[PDB]
Amino acid sequence: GIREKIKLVSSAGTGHFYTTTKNKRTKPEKLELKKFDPVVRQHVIYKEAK
Amino acid sequence: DKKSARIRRATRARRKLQELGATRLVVHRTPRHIYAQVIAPNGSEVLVAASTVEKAIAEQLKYTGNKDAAAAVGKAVAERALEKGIKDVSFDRSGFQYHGRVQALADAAREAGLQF
Amino acid sequence: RNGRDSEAKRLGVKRFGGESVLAGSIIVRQRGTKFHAGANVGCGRDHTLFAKADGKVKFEVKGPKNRKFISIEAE
Amino acid sequence: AKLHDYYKDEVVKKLMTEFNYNSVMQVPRVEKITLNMGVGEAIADKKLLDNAAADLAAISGQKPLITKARKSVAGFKIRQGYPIGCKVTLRGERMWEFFERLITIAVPRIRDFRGLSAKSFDGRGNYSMGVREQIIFPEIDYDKVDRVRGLDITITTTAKSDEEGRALLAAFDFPFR
Amino acid sequence: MLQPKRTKFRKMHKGRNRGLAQGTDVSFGSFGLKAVGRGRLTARQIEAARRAMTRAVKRQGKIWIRVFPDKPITEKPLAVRMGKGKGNVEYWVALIQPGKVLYEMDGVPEELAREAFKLAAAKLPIKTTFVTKTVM
RNA sequence: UAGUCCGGAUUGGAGUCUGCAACUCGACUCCAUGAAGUCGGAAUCGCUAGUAAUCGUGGAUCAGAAUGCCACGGUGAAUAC
RNA sequence: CCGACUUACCAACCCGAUGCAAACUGCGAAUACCGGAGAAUGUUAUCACGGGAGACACACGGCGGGUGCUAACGUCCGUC
RNA sequence: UCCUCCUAAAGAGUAACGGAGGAGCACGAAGGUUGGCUAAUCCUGGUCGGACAUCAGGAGGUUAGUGCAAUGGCAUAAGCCAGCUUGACUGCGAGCGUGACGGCGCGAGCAGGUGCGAAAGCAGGUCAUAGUGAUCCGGUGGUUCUGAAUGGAAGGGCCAUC
RNA sequence: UGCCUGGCGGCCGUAGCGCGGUGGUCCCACCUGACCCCAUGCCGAACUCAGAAGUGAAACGCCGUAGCGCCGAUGGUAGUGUGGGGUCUCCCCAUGCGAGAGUAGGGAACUGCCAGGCAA
RNA sequence: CGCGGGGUGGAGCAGCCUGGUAGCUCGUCGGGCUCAUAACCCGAAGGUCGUCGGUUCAAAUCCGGCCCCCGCAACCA
RNA sequence: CGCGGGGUGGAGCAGCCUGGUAGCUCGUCGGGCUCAUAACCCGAAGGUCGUCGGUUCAAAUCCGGCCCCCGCAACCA
Repeated sequence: GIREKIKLVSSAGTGHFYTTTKNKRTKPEKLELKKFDPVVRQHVIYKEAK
Repeated sequence: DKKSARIRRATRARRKLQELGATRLVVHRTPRHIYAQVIAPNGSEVLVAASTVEKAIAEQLKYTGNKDAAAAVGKAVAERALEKGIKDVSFDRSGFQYHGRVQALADAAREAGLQF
Repeated sequence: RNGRDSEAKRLGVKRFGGESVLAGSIIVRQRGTKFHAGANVGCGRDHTLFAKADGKVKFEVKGPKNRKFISIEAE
Repeated sequence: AKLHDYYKDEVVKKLMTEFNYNSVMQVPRVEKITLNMGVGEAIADKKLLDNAAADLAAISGQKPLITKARKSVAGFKIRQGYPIGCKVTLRGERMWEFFERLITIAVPRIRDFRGLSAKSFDGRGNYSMGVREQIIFPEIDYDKVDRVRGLDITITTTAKSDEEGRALLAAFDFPFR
Repeated sequence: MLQPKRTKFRKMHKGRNRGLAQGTDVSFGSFGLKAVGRGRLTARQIEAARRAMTRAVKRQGKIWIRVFPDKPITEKPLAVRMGKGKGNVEYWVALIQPGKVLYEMDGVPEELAREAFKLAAAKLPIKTTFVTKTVM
C-alpha cells in the first residue's frame, strides 16, 4: 500500500535490525530512534535501511 | 468555581493511592496557613497531624504561610511521624502544583528523615 | 445485500462472586468498562478485569456515579 | 493607571449610593478588555494575518493570541484549525493606560464620529463597540499600513445588570448619543 | 393515508401480538370505539372507517384517532420461490389488542355517536364496542 | 509621466438673468465633490489646396434658451511612381 | 433603501395529556447458568487415559422466534 | 475471509439466498509520560460578517468528541493542548479465557537496561472489538551448530527477516 | 462537652437544584503588588511568590421553605417455572415466584477521625 | 431483485485514469460587410459540471444513499 | 525485484556525442500584405534543463542517492 516496510539497523557493528513501516510520500527524512540491542546489551542509536 | 477544579486534579492521584493502599500525607495549602496530616492505609483516619494552626509552632515564624514557614512544618510533621514509627509514606500533591511551599515542605521532610 | 456477520467473541463474566479464584484468572471479558477494578484486581489492556492475587470474587457498587466494581477479599 | 486611582475613590464613592451598596465590595469594577480582530480573508494570503497581528501588536503592549478555527465551515471556506485572527485580553496595569489612550484621544478622532450607543449590551453588563478605521490610534502613521481594516472592542465588567454597567461607564464620561 | 415519514429501518420482524391493550379510557373525547377482537388494522382499513365516521356527523364534532400503524408489512410477489430475501413493504398496520380505544369523539349527541361508531365498526375486522369517558 | 495641477461628467450647497411662471423641463455664475477614458476590435469616413488640420469671431432663429446651421478671418502641411 | 403590515396554511423547540419499537432503556421478573455449605437417594451415575465404533440426510408434537400469508405434514435455529 | 448490532428465548453459544452497515489501513506520532484543560447546540451585542468565519457574557449539560462502521465505555477522563522523550525494548512468564486441532487473546510478577516525574509510580504501541493468510520453495544480514577421509568451502541448521 | 470551621473519608440523589435569610473574634474566599522561583502557545484571569488596609456582594458553609428532582409500601394488574384444559394465530384452572406504573406517605441527610477558634 | 457506462452553457460533446486552472462545434446577443437576407468577419455574455453528505491543502474529478437513461436476461422439461 | 534509457518553453524532439553552443515546428501578440481565413517575412516574451550533492576554470551533459515514466525478457512461494 502507501506504507512500505523499512529496516532500522543498529549503530554498532552487530547485525541486529528492527523492521517497521514508513510513509515515503509524507516524510522524506530518515528515522533515528533509540532501542535496546540483544548483542551489545545496552542502548544504542538506530539507522534506517531497506 | 476555583475550588472544584482543584479537587478533580487531586482525584487522579488519590484513587491510585488507595489502590496501592499506601500511607499518604495530604497537603492542603492555604493563602494564610498550611495543612499536612499523615493518613492511614485504610484511607479513613489519620495518624500524625501537623500544621501552623498549632500555636506552638505559629509564634516561631515571621508570617504564617510562606516558604520558610511551610518548611518549618515539614520538619515538624516528619519528627512526629518517626516517633509514631511511620518512615515510609507517599506524597499527595492534592491538586496543588509542586513548586513553592508544598515543595519546600517535602524537601524539609526528606531532609528530616521521612523515607519517601 | 445482507448475510454478513462476525465470530462471537465470548464476552461476559467468567467467574461469579463467591468463587475462590487464583492469580491471573480472568474474571470479566468485556468491551467497554461496565465493570471496574477494585482491590487486588487490575484493569487489562482490553479492559479485561483479572485477579492479581488469590481470593474470593466480590461484586459491589461504589462511587457516586454508581458504577459496578469488582474487588477481591484475600481469603 | 492615573484613572485607576481616579476609579478607586471618585467612582467608588459615587456609585455606592445609587444602588445603595450595604457593603464596599458590592461595587462593580472593569475586569477585562479585548483587542480582537478577525480579518477572515487570511485563507487567501498568509501575510495578511501577520500584518493584522503587527497592527494589534503596535496598539497593545504585549503579544496577541492568534485564534484558530473552532470548526470547519464550507460557507466561508475555512477548515478545522485555521487562523482567523488574534485577540488580547489585557488585564493589568496597561489596561488602564489603554483605557486612557482610547476614550480621550482616540474616540474624538473617528472620521464621522457622533457618539456611542447606549443599547449595545448583553443584559449582564458587558458593553461592546466596533470601529472601521484603524487610523484613530497614535501609533499608526498611515505610511506603513495599507488597509482600511477595522476591529471589535468589548469591555466586560463585573456588574449584575446592563443598566448598572452603563452607570459604571457613565462615570467615565462617555459621550452617548 | 397514515404512514410514518422516514423511520429508522425499512423492513421489520413479524412478532407475536399478545396481552391486553394499554390505551383503555377515553382520554380526549367523551365517547370511544374500544376494541375486543385481537388483530391488526391496516392503514386502508383505518382510512375507510375514518371517512365513514366523518360523514356520519357530516362535518361537526372533533374526531380523534389514537392509533397509528408504524409497523410495515411485507409480502412476496406472484410466482416467486421462498427465500431470496424479504419482500417489499406494501401496507402499514397497527397491532390492536383488547381494550383499545381506536377513535374518540366529542361535539355530538350520545344518540348520533351510537350511530356514527356503528357504521365504521362494520368497516373493521376486529369486534368493537362503544364506551364513555367516565368520572375520573 | 502619475489617471498625476491630465480630464471633465456627475452631484451637494449658495446665487444671476429672462419671462405671468424655471417642478416635470432653461442658460449661466460661485465653491466643493470629482468618474470614465492611457489613441480605442471587426469595419469605415473626408481632403490634393492656402485644402486638410487647428483656433477664435459674427449672424439668422429668439423673451430667454445650442457643441447645431450659415458666415468670417488667423496658423497652415504631407502625398499624387 | 430602511423596511412596517398580514395570512382561506404547515411546523420545530418547551408544558400537559395518549400510544409504538428486533436493530430504544433513567426500570425489570419467572426460569436458566456459576460457585460454596448441608441432608437423603443413585450397582461411580463424574473425571482422566488407552483399544474398537458408529455417526456427521433427521421427522413430528409442546413452548420461544426468524421466514412465509402469525398459509403449507413448508422451511431455518433454541429447548423438551 | 475478518469486524459490529439484531434475530438469540436476561451466562457462553446458536442457523437461513434473515434484517443493518464496515475492513484488506492509518500515525515517528494521533505513541509514552509529566502537568494543565473539558464541550456541542442555542439566546445577546459587535468592523468587513450575511443562515454558517472572530470575540465577550449567559443558559445548558456531554445531545460533543473519541483517525474510519456499529455497539459497549470514558471528566480518576480513554476528549483537547503543551514540555520532555522513544517501552512501538530484549530475554521470560505463575495463572486463566477461547478453540476439534493448528492457533488466538489476557497476564501480575522476574532479570538487563531506558524515558518521564520531586516522588509515589507508569510505559513491552494507539479506548476496545476488523486492517489479514498455513506449509513447501527461494532471497537478505548474522551465529564455526554441522559440514559425508583431513583442514576449509558449498550446502543445510538456528536467529532476524522479505 | 456543645456551638463552629477547615482537612481526609464511609455511604453516595431520603444525600441534589430553585427561592429567601444569615455568618466573619478564628477558619475561607475575594482582595494589594509583582525586580526575584514560576507562568500566559497574549494577558499575575488561571498558575506561583511576597503580604494583607478592607469586605462578606460573588463564593462557600448553615437554616427555613418541598415549586421540582429523588425515594416508596399494602392491594390489584402484566408476566411466568411446573402439572392439566379449551372457542389452542390466543387464553383459562391448580400451585410456587412476583414487577413496572401509579397512590397514601416519606423526603431538602447521616456519620467516623484529627486539628484550631470560642463559651465553659 | 442485476452488471458496466453516462447525466457538464440554448442542443449537445471532451476534460476524470495522474484533484489547485474549464476547452470545442452549432446556437444566442450586439456590431460590421450588402440595396437586403444568408454566408463570412469581430467582440462579448453564456456551464450551481444530476443531487446530498463526507474525506482530502484543493472535489466535475474519489466513495456511497437516492433520481433519471440504455442494452442484455424471463433458459431445459 | 534485475537491466536498458530518458524527463528540455504551452507540447515533443535536437542539443547529452569527445564537458565552454537552450534551437527548430506549431502556438501568442503587433506590424507589413491580400477582399478574407490561410500561406509568407521581421521583432519580442516564454525553460531551477526532474532534484540534491560531489569532481571542476565551466555541467542540462560525467557520477552517486532519490522521484516518476517507458520499453524488455523473465515469474517453480
